Amino acid sequence: GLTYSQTMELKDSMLQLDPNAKTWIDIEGRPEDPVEIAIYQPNNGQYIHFYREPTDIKQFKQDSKHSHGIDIQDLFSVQPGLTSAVIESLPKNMVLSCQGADDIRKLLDSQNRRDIKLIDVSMQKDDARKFEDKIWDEYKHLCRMHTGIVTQKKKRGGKEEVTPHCALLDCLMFEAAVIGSPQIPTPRPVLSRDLVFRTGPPRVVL
Ligand SMILES: [Mg+2]
Ligand SMILES: [Zn+2]
Repeated sequence: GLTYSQTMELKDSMLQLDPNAKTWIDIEGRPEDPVEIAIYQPNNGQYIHFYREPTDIKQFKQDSKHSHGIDIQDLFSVQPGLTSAVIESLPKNMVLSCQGADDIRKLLDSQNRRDIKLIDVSMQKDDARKFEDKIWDEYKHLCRMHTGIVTQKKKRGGKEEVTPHCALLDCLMFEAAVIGSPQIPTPRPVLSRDLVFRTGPPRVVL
């Protein structure tokens, strides 16, 4: 998990959240084994966004080809323990919005955060992703972790390539769907990249 210094930095960083403001949450991976988590406050634009290495490789491989397109190699360097550290530091009695609440509920309960309430916006998937193209063109630079080709089943059978699901860009596009417009206040990351990622391989001297 986190060093004492990292834990202080994280807690200080999270004091930026308005504990009573509209806050989206989306995860990729099962609640027992999440890989990408995003918490996003649209009125001020702040978001918490980080990753986690999977423990179930078989399920991950499925989610990669059919949902999020993350290459497991790119998760080896991410900082462990952020999922529990972040969730434990969320303000008491916070109220979070999501598209499908069942998985989020389980994750929060697994962390003993029953005080945190959920609003399931429960849009149809077509409605929820109306502005998917627009959000990705504007904000794809905020997450470059979805490198694999993703395919899903077409409505009447067969398969097609789709845009990968990203926990962060999903929150952004869900907000856009709700307000009927892709114009949101500029999103800004709350966490430093040096907290989300471990140092990584030394630079090749060129
Ligand atoms: Mg998602
Ligand atoms: Zn992402």
